[PDB]
Amino acid sequence: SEDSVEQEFGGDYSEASLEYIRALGPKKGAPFAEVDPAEQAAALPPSQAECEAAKAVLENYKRDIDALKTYRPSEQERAAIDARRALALEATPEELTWLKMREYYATQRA
Amino acid sequence: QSEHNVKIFHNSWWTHLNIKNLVNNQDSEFINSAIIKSINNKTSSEKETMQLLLMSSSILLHLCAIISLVSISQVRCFVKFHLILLYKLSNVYNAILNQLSNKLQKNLGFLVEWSSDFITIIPENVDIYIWNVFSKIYRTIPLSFISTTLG
Amino acid sequence: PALPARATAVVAPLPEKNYGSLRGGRWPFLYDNVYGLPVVRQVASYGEVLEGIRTGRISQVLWFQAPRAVTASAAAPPPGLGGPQQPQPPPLASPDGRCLVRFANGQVKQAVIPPGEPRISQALQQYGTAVSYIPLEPRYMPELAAMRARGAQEAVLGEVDTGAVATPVELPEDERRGAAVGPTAFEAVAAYGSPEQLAAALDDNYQAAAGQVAALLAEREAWVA
Amino acid sequence: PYDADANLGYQIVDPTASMGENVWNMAQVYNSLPPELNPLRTQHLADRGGGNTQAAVEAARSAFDAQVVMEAALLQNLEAAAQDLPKPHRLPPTAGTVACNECGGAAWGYSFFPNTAVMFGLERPFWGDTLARLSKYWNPTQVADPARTGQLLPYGEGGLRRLLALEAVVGKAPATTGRYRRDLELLLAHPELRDGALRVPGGWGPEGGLQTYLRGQQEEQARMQRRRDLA
Amino acid sequence: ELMRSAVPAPGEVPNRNSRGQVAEQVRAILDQY
Amino acid sequence: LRSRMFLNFLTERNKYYLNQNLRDIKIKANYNNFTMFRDFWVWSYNNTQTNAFNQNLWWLLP
Amino acid sequence: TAERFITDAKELNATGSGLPIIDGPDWEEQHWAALKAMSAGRPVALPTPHAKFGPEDLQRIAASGPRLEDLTLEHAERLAGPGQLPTAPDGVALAFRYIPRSVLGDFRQEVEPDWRSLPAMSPAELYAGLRARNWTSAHYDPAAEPWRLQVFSCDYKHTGVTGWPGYRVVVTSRGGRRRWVDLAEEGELVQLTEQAPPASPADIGYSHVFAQLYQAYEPRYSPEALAALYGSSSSKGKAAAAAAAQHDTPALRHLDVSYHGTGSAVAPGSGTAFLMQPSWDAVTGAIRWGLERSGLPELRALRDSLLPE
Amino acid sequence: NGHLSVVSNANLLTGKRLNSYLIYVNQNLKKFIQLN
Amino acid sequence: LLQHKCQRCKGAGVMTCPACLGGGCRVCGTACAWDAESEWMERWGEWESRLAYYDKATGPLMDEWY
Amino acid sequence: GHVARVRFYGPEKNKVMATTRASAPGGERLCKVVLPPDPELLDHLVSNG
Amino acid sequence: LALLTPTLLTLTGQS
Amino acid sequence: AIFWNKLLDRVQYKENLPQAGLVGDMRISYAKFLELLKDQRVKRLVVYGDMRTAVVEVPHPWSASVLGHPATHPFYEDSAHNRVSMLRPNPAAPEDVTQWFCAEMPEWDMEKYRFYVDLPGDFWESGVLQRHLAAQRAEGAVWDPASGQYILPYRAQKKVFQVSTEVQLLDPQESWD
Amino acid sequence: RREAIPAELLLVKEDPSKLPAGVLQTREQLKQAQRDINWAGKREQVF
Ligand SMILES: [Zn+2]
Ligand SMILES: [Zn+2]
Repeated sequence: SEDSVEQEFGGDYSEASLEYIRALGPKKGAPFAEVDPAEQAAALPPSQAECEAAKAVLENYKRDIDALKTYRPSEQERAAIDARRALALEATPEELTWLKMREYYATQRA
Repeated sequence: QSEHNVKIFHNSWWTHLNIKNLVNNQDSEFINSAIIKSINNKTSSEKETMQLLLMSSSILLHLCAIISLVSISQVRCFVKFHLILLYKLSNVYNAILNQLSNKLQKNLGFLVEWSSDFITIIPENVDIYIWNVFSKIYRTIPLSFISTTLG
Repeated sequence: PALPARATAVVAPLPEKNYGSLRGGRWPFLYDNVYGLPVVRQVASYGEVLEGIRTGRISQVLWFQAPRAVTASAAAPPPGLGGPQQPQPPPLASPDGRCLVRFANGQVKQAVIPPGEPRISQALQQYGTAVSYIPLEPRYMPELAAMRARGAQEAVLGEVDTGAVATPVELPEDERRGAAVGPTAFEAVAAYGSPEQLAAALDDNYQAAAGQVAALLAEREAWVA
Repeated sequence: PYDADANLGYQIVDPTASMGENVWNMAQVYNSLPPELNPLRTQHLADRGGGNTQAAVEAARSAFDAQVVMEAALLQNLEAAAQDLPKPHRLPPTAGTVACNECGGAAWGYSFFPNTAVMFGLERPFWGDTLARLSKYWNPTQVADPARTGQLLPYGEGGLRRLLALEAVVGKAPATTGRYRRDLELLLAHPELRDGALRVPGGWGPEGGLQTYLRGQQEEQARMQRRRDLA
Repeated sequence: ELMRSAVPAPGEVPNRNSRGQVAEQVRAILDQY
Repeated sequence: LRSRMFLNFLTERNKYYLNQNLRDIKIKANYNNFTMFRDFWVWSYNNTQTNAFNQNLWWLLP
Repeated sequence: TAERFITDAKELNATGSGLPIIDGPDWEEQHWAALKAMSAGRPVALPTPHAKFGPEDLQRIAASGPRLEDLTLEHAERLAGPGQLPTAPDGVALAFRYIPRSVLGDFRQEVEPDWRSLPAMSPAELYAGLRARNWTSAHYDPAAEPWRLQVFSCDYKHTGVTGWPGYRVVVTSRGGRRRWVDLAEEGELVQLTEQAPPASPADIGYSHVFAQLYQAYEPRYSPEALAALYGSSSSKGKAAAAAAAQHDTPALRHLDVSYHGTGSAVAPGSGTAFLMQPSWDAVTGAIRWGLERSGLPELRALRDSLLPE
Repeated sequence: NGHLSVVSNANLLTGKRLNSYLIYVNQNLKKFIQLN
Repeated sequence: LLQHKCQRCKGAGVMTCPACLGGGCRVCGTACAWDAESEWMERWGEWESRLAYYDKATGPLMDEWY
Repeated sequence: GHVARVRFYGPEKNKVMATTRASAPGGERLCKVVLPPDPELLDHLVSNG
Repeated sequence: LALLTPTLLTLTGQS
Repeated sequence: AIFWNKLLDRVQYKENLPQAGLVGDMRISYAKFLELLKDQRVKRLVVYGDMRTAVVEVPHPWSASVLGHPATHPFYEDSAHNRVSMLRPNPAAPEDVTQWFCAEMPEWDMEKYRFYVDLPGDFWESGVLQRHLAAQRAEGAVWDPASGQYILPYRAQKKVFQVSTEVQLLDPQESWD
Repeated sequence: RREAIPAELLLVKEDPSKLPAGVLQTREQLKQAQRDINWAGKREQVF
């Protein structure tokens, strides 16, 4: 513990004036043109933890992005993409959202 | 029992404002019908008489009010002052804009009046103009009235 | 993904009916056009609903609703005084009084009842027949007006072009409305492309993420210094 | 407080000059607002963290001005109703009323026709007439008798089910004020809180009023008693 | 206590002062001399 | 007495929470002690208290 | 009326950032082009049922009628995505169920007659005729023919000429012939449970008429039910008597009442509404919009003058 | 008592909105996080 | 002289919802900002705090203390 | 029974001047009242003398 | 207007 | 004064509109006002000239009864300076403090909100105020012949937080505009 | 690829003679209703 008012005053007074003074507001803030601690606490950005954590996720991103660059599709999903692009050109937007509702009600019903 | 005092200060502070446009979020038709409906409904060509009576009474009331108002001397002072002000301001505007207008064509005191009587400073061709315009506006009232009433 | 039906025929419209409560009934199809749901064809009168309620043959009534324009709300100073915007006024009951009535034997009919009527109010209260309101559909709701405006403004499918396919493609997941029912740009470019497009695009979006985080940390160190 | 600017300035106004002077002094530098909403206090810091330090204070200034304008409007309406004039501001309905269908909710208007009842001073309805009207509206009559007509029940619905404790002494229990029950109990468990030396801020919930003082007292006595346990 | 009026009196209502009136009082007493 | 008054004002202002430096500029402003356009504006506003024309003055201050 | 939060990866997969919004003709115009092509005789596309029915459903719907369940769809709009905050590792969506307006077919309220060429009836006559078919009254008789009442309320009252106050009743009788009554001017305020003429037969306004319409629909019990609830010394005997009691409503043999609103043919903000009721705010805002479209690029002349500044 | 006025067909307000959708989903997710 | 009043509401402009005079009614208006009785002393606290600033009832004593 | 007289005055007679008996708090006073439309006041007035 | 006043006075409900 | 004090508020009638207990958008709704009226929380109703607008006066909950809550200013104190309280534990319904009986505080000692309300155009012919007046004025003292004594019944006393309503109507002719 | 549904599951089956007494509107009635809708359309503009 040992917070502000008993550091500045502390032995300045008995324990009675401790409570006496403690009951009149947190410190001094917006009602007094100041900048409160809680409102200023947002005016500080994150620390270097942000820095090298985001650098680490950047390195993981590079790792997996070159993993993607060395990727190539399979033969079955390739014919699947064939059929999917076929249906994509050979339908109307109405039937598009129709089968979209079909997919949604399929995932919902099970 | 105490005694109260007259308050001469920021008195009521809320009539200083015209806030109707803020409160009604901008950024009288059932009336003129219930009236005519009533006089049609309650009292062989009688409704037309009642309606003509109503319209004549209303127009006459407004005209009598205005004439009775301007029949007061100080109100004549008021209107005279406003007339000389508007005359001078129109003169300023006229000079400025006519001068800039023929420039674009190139491209392609107060007391002498305020202390004198009204008719000696105004010409007569002005009132003749007013009268001619009035006459030309209202010169078709008899024919319109006759045609309206007679089928 | 089976493509749905696509048929066409000539049909004769049904004879117009006037049940007293509503007129119409010239629809010879069991479903509707823009939606895919069954249209009702049996309507109820005033005394019919009143008696169904009094005898208990009706279980629950549902009303339609309306948007309730914001200017007609008294929960905050009016918009025009300049205060922060308020979320939304709750929606009103049906001004025209449409309602779907639900019977004890699974039948659902349509009727017209004005909300707040004298006799029905008392009957509903005395017999406790359930009452409820049918929420608004997203194409009419005012909070989804941007979504519907975009749905009528956007384009359906994106375009893939590597020089040999010209494939219509999905939209990114951050903007994809419906689902993944077609091909992704990833698959469309990797199976119908070359390592050229793969390398270029993935290099650029990776460096885009890198520059995102680099601007983050650069502004951090510009702040602290 | 004159230096913390928590109160209005030293000699911004005194009531013996001119309201003309007193305004100018008021609108010099944002003296028409308290500090907590003044943007001069916050114009120096606005960062990546929240983005609310300069936005969530403008979003409070706005509600402030809206409430002030609403007070002005309500007072104009009260002044128009102190006389018998029609109120100038037509506010939307509220939780017990609907809008008039005959008019739009606009309740009056100007018409170019002189409203003879105001000119001849016949506006208000002569108390006895209203008495007769209300007395004949609250006393309907039943001219038919259940003898011939086979109706022995009064009007309404569910009559058969319509006809199936200490309300005759103390009576009803008021259900609008349960939210204070707890507090009253505390006010009975600690009589010392009834002395004039204590002046609690006020409120009902655990985060307001008497419970704040109770929590402070109990936590501080336990805290410093455990402080006694260290030595 | 049965035949008491429950309407106190025109008299036994003590004064209570608004904010402007306490300001008037504080001025007229601070410069009483 | 001076103490009580301070405690009261302090708690009343500090009731705010129960839910650069400003003095630099709040000293620096033209206050009419109870430089050219101020007195004109004041005298015009005080000589136009009764009419509606006064309204146009309101849009001329900072 | 109860909604749901969605945190389920496989479910967010089928939706994403929120289901598409169906669009087309608004609920009151869907059946125009189809019906006109129908009567013209050209081949018109078939409607395709919703993607939630399947083979067994279409068999149930075309057999005995649709259920309430066959109409309630749902919608899901996705909130913050996968990498935002804990307890929502992939994202969350709002799911709410609802029925659309399109379920109602080409059904509309009764059309407004032409009140000029239609015979009229006095309101006192309607009051007497409603007292005739009101079994709670003293002037009831079981011989009167059934009456169909359609009560219209005007809707173009505030837009354009010819609006009217009050209500307009249209009475249809056995012969199939129609008359109308002009129940403007609510005559004298009476309570719903009021049985007395107003002592001046010119004082009949919709107050008395709606009093009679509310009284005519009172349920009539047989006196045996009354004896059962009355004489039985038992308590739950009286309860079972009041539960097993029946009734009859003569109003189902004499009256059928319908409420309608005479819809308008002018939009409250359209152009043909400005010619009928010219004003000053109208023209001001109109040329304001005009300059916003045409010469509000003076908002760019702002910057064009701020370059020489 | 009561009144029996009825319109023919309600005018759903169809015929800026970004703030509407914003505040909408913001309050929705605020409720979500405040659930548990 | 020219002011006329709607005769059905008598210039009120607003009629009663009887459904409430005796999850609720959905025809009659949006509840006002002060219907929440459990928010009364909080709003009053904020407002009296804001009003404490403008106050100059104790102006002379504060002035001579300064 | 602490008022002796009431006199309905005004062009529409909604205000009454009331005379307070000596048996009233504060002795005799003349007090003006504006009344609501209450159809029960006349009986209460007469049946108390 | 005094001739028309008994007719117009029904807009308030009075005599 | 007896003359002047009257005449002055005729000429200066706009200065006497309530400015103390009304702060911002201080409207209540007609249903909220009706609810407050039915359960006896309204101290003074002030119906205005046109009879279509009212200013409800509602005491602060702690300034309503004479409970010695440490939020009321110490108006009434003992010798040992402890505020007084007037509770009575409701022998019929104990165990619930909100159903206890207590005296009401003098009106000139209450802190009051002054809410605004628009009345509907059929407020007088619906009989809500008449029903309330009749309900609260139809109960008084009694004589008990069983125990031979005068008696103030329990249903004629104020529970905690309840006050007696005072309806006051203003005169439109008292304005002198 | 497509899927096929019978068209006889989507066309509703009705019975004109199995309807109540005056539910079906004759020729003169529909002509009157059409004239009335035209009048409702052009009335305000004519006036
Ligand atoms: Zn109205
Ligand atoms: Zn209600």
